[PDB]
This record gives sequence, C-alpha cells and structure tokens, in this order.
Amino acid sequence: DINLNKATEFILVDNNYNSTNEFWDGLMDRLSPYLSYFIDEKLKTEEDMI
Amino acid sequence: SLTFFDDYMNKSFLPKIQMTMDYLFTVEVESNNPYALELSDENHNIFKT
Repeated sequence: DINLNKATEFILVDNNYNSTNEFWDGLMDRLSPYLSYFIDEKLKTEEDMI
Repeated sequence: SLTFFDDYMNKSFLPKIQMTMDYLFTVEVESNNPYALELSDENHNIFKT
C-alpha cells in the first residue's frame, strides 16, 4: 500500500521512490536479520526453518 | 531631446523583452531531471516539450 500510486505527488522519481524504500529497509534490517539468522542459526533449527 | 521613440524601445522595451524571455524560461524549469509522457519514448522531460 505504498505503490498504489496515481503517480506522482513527489514526483521523484517518476515511479521510482519505493524502490529506495524497500531498498533501504532491505539494507539496514539486512545485517540485523543476518545475525538473527546466524546467531540464531542455532535458533533457526532444522525444524520450521523449512 | 527628440527621440524618445526609441530610447525605451531602444533601452527599456528591448531589455524587458530579454528578461521577459528569461523569466518565461523560468516558467519551464519544473524541477525534474527528468520525467515525461512521450508516445514514442521516454523523452526526458516535460522540460523538453
């Protein structure tokens, strides 16, 4: 419900803004989910890791 | 001090045409590097058209 855009009231870029959003939330929370799947790989055991 | 036609049509109206053109270009700046509609292409931008 970000990219429901009758575009664009930014207009930046002409339908390229949310790419930066899920880009960056990919980036910051990536290294947190990294250790959260690495430490926390033991706490991601061979059960519902699937 | 006869002419006075031109003297403003020399000085005033010509520079007012020049700067009037300049502000008219400032009514087409639109702050976009770029975006457009362009039936054939991207055409980058509304600046162009």
